[PDB]
Amino acid sequence: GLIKSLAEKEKQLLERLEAAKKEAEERVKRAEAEAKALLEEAEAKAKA
Amino acid sequence: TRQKQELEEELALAQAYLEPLERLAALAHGLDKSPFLRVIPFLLTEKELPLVEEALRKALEDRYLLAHEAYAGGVPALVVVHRKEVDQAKAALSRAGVAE
Repeated sequence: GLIKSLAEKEKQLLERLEAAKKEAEERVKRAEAEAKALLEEAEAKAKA
Repeated sequence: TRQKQELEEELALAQAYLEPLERLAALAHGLDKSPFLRVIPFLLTEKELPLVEEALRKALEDRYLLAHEAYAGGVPALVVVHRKEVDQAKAALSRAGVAE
């Protein structure tokens, strides 16, 4: 039992959260962009 | 005279409680501003230290951290516990008669 266990474990718990929030937003991001580009293909196709 | 009273009260408290807060701060350095871990400061005398440890250990299993560091006489002790294990931790101090 040293304070180092929980100390240097806490500063990893924070990295695990950060990647969580990142790759949540970087996933939805893809889908929103992919929704736009799909409906452009549906306009491009539809008028032609 | 008002300045003087504030200056004198501040000294009186600071003269008393600098050495414990130094000790306590040191023990869990950089982990008192974290949400992941909860800290609770409290004072124990040599006499009380074994009782407090037993009480906490049964209450809080072996996933609690009891640390102490001296100061010349008793020990200011810090128990460090997980967040949401706060009530349980407190309850254990309260049964011994020790408080925050």
